[PDB]
This record gives sequence, structure tokens and C-alpha cells, in this order.
Amino acid sequence: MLLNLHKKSWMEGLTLQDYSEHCKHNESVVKEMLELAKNYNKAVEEEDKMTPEQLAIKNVGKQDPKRHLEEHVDVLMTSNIVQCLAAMLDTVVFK
Amino acid sequence: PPGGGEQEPPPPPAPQDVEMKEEAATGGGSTGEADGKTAAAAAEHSQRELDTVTLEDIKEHVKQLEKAVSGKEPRFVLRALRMLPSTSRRLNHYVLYKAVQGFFTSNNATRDFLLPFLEEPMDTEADLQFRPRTGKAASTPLLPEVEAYLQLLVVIFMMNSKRYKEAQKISDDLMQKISTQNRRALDLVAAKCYYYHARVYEFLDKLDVVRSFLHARLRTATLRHDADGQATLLNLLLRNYLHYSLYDQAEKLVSKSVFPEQANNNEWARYLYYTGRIKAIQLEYSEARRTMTNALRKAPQHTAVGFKQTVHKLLIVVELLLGEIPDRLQFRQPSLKRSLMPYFLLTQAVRTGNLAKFNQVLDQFGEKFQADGTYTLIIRLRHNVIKTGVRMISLSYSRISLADIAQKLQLDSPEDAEFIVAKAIRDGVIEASINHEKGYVQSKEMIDIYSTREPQLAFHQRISFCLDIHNMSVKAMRFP
Amino acid sequence: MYEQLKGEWNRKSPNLSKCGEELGRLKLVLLELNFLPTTGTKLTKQQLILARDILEIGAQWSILRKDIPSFERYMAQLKCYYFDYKEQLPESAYMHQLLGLNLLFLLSQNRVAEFHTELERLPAKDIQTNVYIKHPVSLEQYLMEGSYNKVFLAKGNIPAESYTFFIDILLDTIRDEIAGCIEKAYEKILFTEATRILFFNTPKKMTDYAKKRGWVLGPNNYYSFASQQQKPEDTTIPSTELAKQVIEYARQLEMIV
Amino acid sequence: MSEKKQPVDLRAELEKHGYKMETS
Amino acid sequence: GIISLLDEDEPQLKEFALHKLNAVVNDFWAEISESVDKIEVLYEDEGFRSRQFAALVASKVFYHLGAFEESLNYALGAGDLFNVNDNSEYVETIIAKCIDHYTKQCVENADLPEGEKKPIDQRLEGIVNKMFQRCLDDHKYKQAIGIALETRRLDVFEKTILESNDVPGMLAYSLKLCMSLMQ
Repeated sequence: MLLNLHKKSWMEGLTLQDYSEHCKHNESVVKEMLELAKNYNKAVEEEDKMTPEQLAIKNVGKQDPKRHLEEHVDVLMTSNIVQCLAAMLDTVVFK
Repeated sequence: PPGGGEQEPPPPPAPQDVEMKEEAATGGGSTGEADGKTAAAAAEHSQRELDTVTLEDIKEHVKQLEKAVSGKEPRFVLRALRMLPSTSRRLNHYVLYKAVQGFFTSNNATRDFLLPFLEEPMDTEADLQFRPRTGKAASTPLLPEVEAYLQLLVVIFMMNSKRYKEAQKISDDLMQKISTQNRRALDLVAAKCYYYHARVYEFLDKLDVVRSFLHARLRTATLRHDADGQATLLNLLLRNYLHYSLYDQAEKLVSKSVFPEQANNNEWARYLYYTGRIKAIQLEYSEARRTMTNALRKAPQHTAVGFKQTVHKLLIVVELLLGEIPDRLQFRQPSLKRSLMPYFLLTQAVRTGNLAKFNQVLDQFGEKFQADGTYTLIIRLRHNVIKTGVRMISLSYSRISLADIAQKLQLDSPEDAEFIVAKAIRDGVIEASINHEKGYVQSKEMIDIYSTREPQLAFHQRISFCLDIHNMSVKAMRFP
Repeated sequence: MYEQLKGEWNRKSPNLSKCGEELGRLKLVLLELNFLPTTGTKLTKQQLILARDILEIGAQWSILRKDIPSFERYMAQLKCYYFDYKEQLPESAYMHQLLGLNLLFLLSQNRVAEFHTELERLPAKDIQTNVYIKHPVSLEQYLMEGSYNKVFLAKGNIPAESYTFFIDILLDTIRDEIAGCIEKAYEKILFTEATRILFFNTPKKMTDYAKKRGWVLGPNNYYSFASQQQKPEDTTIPSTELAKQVIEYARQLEMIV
Repeated sequence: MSEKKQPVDLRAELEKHGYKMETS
Repeated sequence: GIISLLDEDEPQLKEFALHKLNAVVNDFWAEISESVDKIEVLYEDEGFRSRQFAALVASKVFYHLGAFEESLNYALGAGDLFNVNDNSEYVETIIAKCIDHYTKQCVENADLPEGEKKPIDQRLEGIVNKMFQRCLDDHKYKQAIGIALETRRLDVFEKTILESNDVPGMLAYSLKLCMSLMQ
């Protein structure tokens, strides 16, 4: 129980509230951080398209990679929060 | 006379070296590669044999005659001999015959001596271990010799190499057991002389007796050695079966399988050109344009020569039947240009919506249409002219009278004017609405939608399934 | 020797009894030589050519009785005859048009595939002469034109020949597929041009379709209401499968991982 | 390769646009 | 398309049809595909004496189409005219499918252990001991004890250990092979 007591941090406060608070915000101002994430898309990936050409110049890996890997895949995991929790609206709104 | 007489000695030494050591280093090296590792296969000298055979197919081949060291035929075809420690003495006997050939006339002419020669490996009794070495030692003189086309008394000698390959086929039906790591090289070499089966039989007429024989070989390789065997034999089937009716369209349906894995390299691309014309005979244009484009785009590096230009020729045929084609005059090569010269104005007539421009192309270029073989779609493309013609004018004109558009649509009466646009919506052409009194065709458009769902959701499985295959490659290529 | 075989070829048959009797005599031919595998000595294939003639008129009798399995049986016999491993045979008058006239019914019923694969045998035999090919292909262009008008004018001039009950079902499969290829979806049109749609004067087929279409029956007009039609949104109906898409895709992401 | 398959075998317009005026 | 002959009533045209099949079917292996449903008219008719050979040619087109267990079902309904003739290679495949399905059916019935056992056709087990006569006549003990281990049954296996000559002690190390691969 004391294990789950501190697990309330990363899981949820009540195991209900905090991710029902993720149903409170729920994309809300959460697209603002998606706009900053898509600004991280433009920022990081405009210098990520400079990497493979340079790899052809220096022939090839400088070890490297810049990493500049993963990242916004996690933003797409928040998109899994988008699709799931918004699919709950069909259950919330209807009966 | 003194110049031409003294210029005879220089040429032979080059075949005396490379043609001697090509099957000596690759074939003799494949012997050690076939003793162990066995990994599992590889047998990299099989692909190196492909490099040597394709090297000979340009220059210099071997025979013919050339009157240069015709004693290379009995050299490798005799003296196994016999067990491995005794073969080492014969490995020295090749050098012994190098000295014998370095002393006397060296038997620069064989010709009718091929009859005892080709039967000498059957006099040894036997190699006995490697059938590919016996089949290659006999075929390597004869297979490049088919390019001479003398058509006198040596054609039955090519048939004797076909009988030796049939002994290779019976041994291709037996041993195994077990992992005949040499049968993949037998798939390679035999596919070659199975195309020499095609050429030699095509010297007179169709090979149809060998169609049941190919079906005998293609089906007896099922399911064991079909890998890389079935792909080449299916092209051997599809090529001449595309030349001779019938049923291959529905035959390859039940034949598949797929058949995986695709080997070797461009083999599957050219297969998708062969079956590309097949799947183009069903006229579904999305699968036909994707199989024709993937046929050409998947084939490096050439040369030679013009059949890789032919797949590009027939490629955009289904794009002509789509209704929209770009002008290809910028893609013309120094060769492909002169070959397709009628097909140029053809696709230029497909771009234009004029009927007389397309019909005059048919009447003038009908001879080239006989050379390519594609005909039936040239008369029905008039329906592509009425649909692209109405797609043109409708979207073009504000409100067009059925009498004014009747010139380019060649009839466009007050009745059929309804169906031209309506049955074009059935084909998804134009949204133009027409209130018929006189009448007049008033074309508007309102659409804002799509460009979204299928592209991005498929890109998920596209990229993921790709990188999964690239995993299946890289993860499995780390054996060294 | 044997026979009488072709004596009924010039007179054809007054009814199906002589056709069944010819099937009996042809069965006796099947009792001796059958269809194969006698290579010969092509003198034994001479009565196969004498069989090809009565099998060609057997296909004319098979379409005369409208029975499909009959025709396709004798047509498969003529096919396998020309498909036999020995191609050389005495030239028959119907050897050419049996491909093209069956092709006429084949494409004019709106089959866009089987036309190409029917003439895909080799182009040479189709190019030479006696070309019936121009009528069906342009007829199909007049099917989506559509016609009706030019097809009815083409219904007056047909090559033809001797094949009738094929063009009867060909007409039926034309009529119903026009009603299938018209709407949905087409926009508003007037009445007298829908009288031009089905032609005649005021046929009962216009009542059968104006019901079946539905669509709309307006006075002196027709409408596509309402509207254009059903108005796909699609709102959140695709959103559920959008969720499912990455459900099993993140499952594929965990498969990497 | 050389293996396998391949070894087997409104104008511009100048005049007309200027003429459209004086036509009608 | 020779299958169109079956539309006529009398069976003599069917026997002449299969007489066309068994010869030129090399190029026609794929031709019978769509018409297999018409072959079922002969396979389901008891009054047709050649329905056996009809299941032979139906097993040949299914052999070209890639159908295996279906070809085994028609091999059971192919009567005596099937098992008698073996040429080219039709054998190694159907006997691989037969022995496989047979030994996994015997393993299926061995876990019951007794009662309710599924029916076993006499022909599929007929070609078991009949083709095993090749192992008995050629005097090969290695393969004979191999299939004897496959059948998972003690009767025919008791006949394998009862085969002539010797095999003086060979059952000992054969059990070493057994226990090595034993499940």
C-alpha cells in the first residue's frame, strides 16, 4: 500500500483524479504544448535534414547519431491520449 | 598478308588466361566452397559465375571457333579423377596439358570432336561429387556458342547439352539428400540454358513440347527447391507463354504463392513486367500502373540493351488508358528514342483531345503497333477521348451548348448530353450539372475534403512494415 | 465410312430433336476417336475438322436454344481444337468470327478485361482481315455515351452473324446497367430529356426506373435531393477507427520496441 | 546486367491572339 | 476447358473426359481450377462408377493449386484406382500428408486414451502398411523403425520388431534413439 502511496505520483493521485485531470485538460491547453512540440518538430527536424547530407560528405558516421531520435514519438503517445480519451466522449455524451 | 598473319597470335592469349582461370578459380574455388560452409549456400562463386557468364555474353565468349585453343573442352570435362586425393594429380594434369598445348598445335579446332569430348565425362565414371562442375564444364563451351547462330550440325550439340542438363534435372529430382547447397547454383546455371532451351527451340518454332517439360520441371521443384528456382522457371514460363496462348492469366493465380523470396534482384522486377502485361490485360489501371512502374524502377544497372527500354515503352500504356499522361520527349535516350518514334506521337495524341489526331496516328503507326503487339486498346481509346474531351471542355467552359461541344465530342446530341457527364460521374470525372432545354452545360465545382485519411494511415503500416523488413535484413546479415 | 454426319449441316434443324440426334451421332464420334489424344496421321483429324463444322453449327444451335452450358461446352471444344498441340488444321469459315462474335457479346455486356485477354492469343490472326472488332468497341463507347440512340442504330446494322440470343441478354445487361451507371449521383435534369434517356415514346420502363431510381420523380423535371446525397460528414465515425489505427500500431511500436 | 531479361531483344501563341481583336 | 463435357447426362462422356484429363493435363493443371465445383457433381454421385478417377484428377488439380489436406480427402474418396498407380512424383507429397495427418491423428487418439476415438479410414491406414512393404522387402531397418516410431501404435510396431534376419541387438540402441527424441 505504501508502494502505491508513492505510485500516486506517476500513476495518478487517486488512481482516478489525476488522469481524470488528464480528462480535465485533455488536449485543452495541451495543444499549446503540441504547438511547442511542433515547433520542436520544425526546429529539430530542420537540422535533422541537414544531418544525412553531411553524412554523405564526411563518409560517413562521426558517431553520432545526434539523438535527434525518438522525441515526438512521445508526442504521438500523447496522441494516443488524444484518440482514447476523446473516444470516451462517445461513452460520456451518450447515456 | 603479313599483317593479318602476324595479328593472329595476339588475340588467343587473353582467352588462354581469363577463360582458362574463370571456371578454374570460380569452379575450382566453388569446390572448396561446396566442401564446407555451407552457410548455406554462399557459394559466392555462384554469383561470381553470373559475373563471368555475363562477362562472356559480351566479349569474347569462347566459341564459335575462333581457332584458339579448342582443347579447353576436353581439359575440364575429363580427368576428375577420381577421388579427391587422385583429383589433385589431375589438378596437375591441367598444367600438363598447358605444357602440351604450349608445345604442339594445341588442338585449336574441335568441331565434330565434340561428340567424344562431351561424352568423355560419362567415360570417366565419375566426377562423381559435383554435378554442377560436370554440367558447367560441358555447357561453358556450348552456351556462349549458341550466340554464333550457324544452325548447322551444332544445334543438336546444344541439344546434347540439354540432355546433360536433363541428367542434371533427374539429379535435381533425387539428391538431395539433403541440403544440396549446389542446387541453387544449379538453379542459376540451368535457368540460363533453360533460356537457351528457349533460343534453340525458337530457331524453328514454338517450344510447346518443352512447355509440358517445363511444367514437369517447375512442378517437380515444388515445394523443395522452388526457392530461386520457381522464380526463374516462372519467367521461362511467362515469357514464351505470353507469346503463345493461353490461360496464363488465371494460371499464375493458382500458381501463387507469391513466390517468395524474390530472387535474384531484377528477376522479380522483370517478372512484374511480364505479369505486368498480364495484369494489364485485366485493365485495372492502379495495379497495372504500379506493376509496370515497379518493373522498370526496380531494374539496375543495364546495359544491355533495349528490352529495359521496352518495359519503359509499354509502361505508360496503362497511363494512356488512365486519361492523363505527361509528354515523355524529355526521357528519350539515344536508343529508346529511335525505337519508340511512332509511340511518341501516339502519347502526344493521347494528351490532346482531338479524334482525328489520334485516328491518324493509328492509321500511320499501325505497322509499329504490329511490332509492339499492343492493338485492341487503340480503338477503345476513343472512349478515353470522349471522357477526357468532356473532362476538358466541361471544367474548361462556363456554360457550353450541346451544339458547340458537339464538334469535339463528335455527336453530343440533345439526348446523350445527359449521359456523357452523368456516366462520367460514375467513372468519377466531372461534377458538371446540366439543365437540358436547348440545352447548355453549366459546369461548377464545390469540393473541400479528403487528401487526408488513407495516405497518413497507410504511411503508418508502410514505414513500420518497411523498417521491419530492414530489420529482417540487417539483423540477419551479421553472420560475419 | 461411318457418317451420315454433315448431311444435317446445310439444312440445320427444324427443332431441337435433330440437334439432340446430332449430339447422339457426335457422341458416337466421341465413342471412337473422342477429342484426344490421337496425334496421327492427321487423316484421323480429318473427321475432327468435319466435327469442327458441326460443332460450330452446334454452337449456333446452342445459342438458338439459349442454353448457356451447351454453348460454352462446344465453344470450349472449338477452343481446345485450336488450342491443341497441333495447330495446323484446314481453314474453316467460322474459325475467325467465333472469336470476334463471342467477343462482341463479351465486351458489349461491359467486360473491359476479357476483351484484351480474348485477343491476347496472338495479334497476327486478328490483324489480317475479316475484322468485326470495330463494332463492339465503339458500341461500348456508346454504352457510356450512352446509347440507346447510336446503339439502336447499331442494333439495325449488325455483322451479325447467326448469334441472336447472346445479343438479347446483351441488351438486357445493357438496360439494367444504364440504370446502375446513371445515379447516384447526377444533378437536376428535365423531363423530355428523360424521355430521351429511355427513348420509345412513354414506355413503362420509365415508370419502372423512376421507381427503382429514387432519386426523385418531379413534375416536368428530376432532382438529386436530398442532398447530393446523404451528406457524408463523416464526423467522429472515422475517429473510432482512428483510435484503433494507433491502438494496434503502438502495438507494432512495442514490437520493435 | 547483362543477365535475364534485357539481352533477349492554343500554341504559344503570337498571331492568333493578336488577331482576336480585329476579327470581331 | 474439357470439364464442359460433364454437362451431358450419360457417364461415357465423363470417362472420355477423364481420359482427356490424365494425358494433356500438364498444360491444363490450372484449367480445371474454376470447374472443380463441376467435378464435385461426379465426386458426389454414387451411381457413377468412375467417381474414383474423378477424385484422382480432382486431386491432381488440387495438387497444382497447392491444396494438400483437400487432396487427401479426395484421396480417401478415390477408391482402389488411386493407390495402385504411382508415377512421376505424386507420391512423396501425398504420403507425407497422409503419414503426418495419420500420426497426429494417432497422437490425438492416444491422449484420450480410450473411447470416443475419431474414425480412421481403411485406405489411409491401408497405404501405411502397404507402402511399408517397401521397408519390409528392401530390408531397411533404419527407415522401418522410423515409420514404426511415427505411427505411435504397438501393433504394426510389433511387426517391425518381428521382421526377419537381425537386428540382433538393434532394439537396444533404437530405444536410445526413441528416448533421445521422446516427448
